[PDB]
Amino acid sequence: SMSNRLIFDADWLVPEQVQVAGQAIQYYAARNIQYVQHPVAAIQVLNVFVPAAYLHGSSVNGYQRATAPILMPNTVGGYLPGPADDPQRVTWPTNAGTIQQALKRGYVVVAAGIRGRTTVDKSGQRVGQAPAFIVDMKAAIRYVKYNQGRLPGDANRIITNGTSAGGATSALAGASGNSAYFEPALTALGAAPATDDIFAVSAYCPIHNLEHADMAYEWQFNGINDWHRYQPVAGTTKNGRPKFEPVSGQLTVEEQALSLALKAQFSTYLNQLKLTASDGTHLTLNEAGMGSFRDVVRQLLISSAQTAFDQGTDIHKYAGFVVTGNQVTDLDLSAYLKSLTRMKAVPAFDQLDLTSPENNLFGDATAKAKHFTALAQTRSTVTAQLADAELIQAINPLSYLTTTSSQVAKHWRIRHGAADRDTSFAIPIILAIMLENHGYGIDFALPWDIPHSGDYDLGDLFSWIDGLCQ
Ligand SMILES: O=C(O)c1cc(O)c(O)c(O)c1
Repeated sequence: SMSNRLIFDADWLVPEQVQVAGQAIQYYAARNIQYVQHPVAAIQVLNVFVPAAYLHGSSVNGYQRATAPILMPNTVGGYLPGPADDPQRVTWPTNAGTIQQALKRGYVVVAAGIRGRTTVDKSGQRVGQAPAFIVDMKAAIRYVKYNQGRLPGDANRIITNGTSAGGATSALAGASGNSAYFEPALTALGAAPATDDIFAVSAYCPIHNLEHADMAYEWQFNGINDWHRYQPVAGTTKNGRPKFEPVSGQLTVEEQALSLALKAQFSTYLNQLKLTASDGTHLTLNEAGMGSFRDVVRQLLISSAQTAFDQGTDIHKYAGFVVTGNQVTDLDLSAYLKSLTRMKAVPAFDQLDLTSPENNLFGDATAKAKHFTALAQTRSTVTAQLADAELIQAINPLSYLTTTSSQVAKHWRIRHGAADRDTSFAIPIILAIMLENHGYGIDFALPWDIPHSGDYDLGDLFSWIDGLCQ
């Protein structure tokens, strides 16, 4: 209710500690803060964790109470609900380890709970489908910025972080600062009266640009007709993590035919983005999907391999690399992708029977799931409607670089593992190039043999943050 003034009180902070690399890290915690006045789901609370020094007038890693970066990680995966995280949390999902390391680094951490596609209200109604995830992230950001000074840390140094769907969340927050599209939703929640633009973005394998991901997936994997992914088994770990196991399949003749069309359409989509290299050349693909853009993907994988090679890693785990002397001189991309293996079938994102996480994400209070591409709606195997075009646009980070309607974070660090096949490499690469093209700071790479995952390079992430903030 409006009795919730959304005013943070440092008096709420209580002392705790956690071991990191065999040493005690002292911090203060305040949990379960209702960050909007009119929440519709119990998950909509946030936790605040502060390096202990900041409650005693001292410094950590060059930062003080007033100047410390504010890291805002999320636990969103598969566009499911992401509970408020905690350095003490052991239940799945969690990035507790990252919070612990962040505190050691001197960052204030504000970990918000975020609704997801399965979130229902007290009456069992669905209230977490798009764009709930990003509304909640923005509401938490507004809570933080509204409470500048009261909350330890610099509210002008908010850095979001997340993996996969959570990476898309982080990227979207960075791209869509103060967009008018979300104002109605935020007003309805009674979010704090403040801005929601942020300082920097960290994103691991952001699963985004969903309405073009099917074309990108087939551009990449056409010609590879076996797929290998996971399905759930009964039971969880003691900490609630769902159990999985490998299951393979083979594309049908019909899927193979559909793949070829999706692949062909990608060339036009890609070309019409008008992406450029550093020297300014238009990056493109021809009718058969070859060209300068394809060469960029290849080069990024060669760079990834060289970095691993120099560390003594055997890059011939995967096929296609040409090593001359101690230099990775070339790559047969098709061969690499074949050894890497296709994970998803066709279409990979907009499934014709509405069964994908993305389909459910684009459902609403009436329909459990929707299509979000013309192709899938046309080819639908079940009764279905297309999601609202503006909504699709609104939750795509790219939209804010290509049609200005927001304030964009100046600093971006994006990673997508060289072994990650949840989405085509073209997807994060398009984001990175578009960022660079529009003058934003972008640190991008495809780390060698890293699977679908995040937070695996914390030393480097934190050095990047410190480079921006100290
Ligand atoms: O958050 C994830 O792990 C995730 C989310 C997705 O929407 C998705 O299509 C995927 O392959 C992985």
